[PDB]
Amino acid sequence: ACTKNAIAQTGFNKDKYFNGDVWYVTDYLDLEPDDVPKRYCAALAAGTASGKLKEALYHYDPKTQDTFYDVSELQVESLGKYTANFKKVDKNGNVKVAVTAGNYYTFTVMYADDSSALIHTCLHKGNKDLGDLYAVLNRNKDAAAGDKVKSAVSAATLEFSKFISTKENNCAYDNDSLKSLLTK
Ligand code: HEM
Repeated sequence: ACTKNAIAQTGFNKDKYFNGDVWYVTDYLDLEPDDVPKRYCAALAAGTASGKLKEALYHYDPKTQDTFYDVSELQVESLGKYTANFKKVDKNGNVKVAVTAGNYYTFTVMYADDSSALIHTCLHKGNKDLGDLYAVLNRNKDAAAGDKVKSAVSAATLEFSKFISTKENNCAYDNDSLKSLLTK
């Protein structure tokens, strides 16, 4: 279950965040920790496509090789806080699992600048029981978390020492697919 009402960044700049580019997850914290593996790869693109607010997601378990992409149109709850109904797709946007009620995530941008961000998500998927997931993002897939984003982790009353890094997993990403999936 999720337990946090994440607070969006004061003065969040939506056009800068949703600029069509890619964000890589460098570090994550799930508050139900046995909900996700301890070794993982994830990234997203975020942008407006023909007037519609979109994200494209990529997940990869580097041990099992389990791989999936998703596309969503985000709905606005408030600035920096969204509800996203997702469809599982191949890398080319062909639908594998259609949008369905009950398959959605919330998405809150707690901090962002041009290069780094801190987000919260709460996934809802069928009858699964899932927890709060925080992720540190960077534009550069190899970037160590800087003091701006680490300060934001502290300001969220979290300990960055708790976060698990994705950097030692040899993660390789198809940026081209993420960007193109925004239109799908
Ligand atoms: C960047 C933020 C993230 C978002 C918005 C997000 C969103 C999602 C969505 C929508 C699904 C369902 C996909 C589908 O069934 O079509 C999913 C599944 C999953 N995510 Fe993420 N995720 C994110 C980051 C992560 C990270 C960093 C991890 C590892 C900690 C993770 C682990 C998982 C796992 C293991 C599943 C499979 C769940 C299941 O079906 O039981 N996610 N995520």
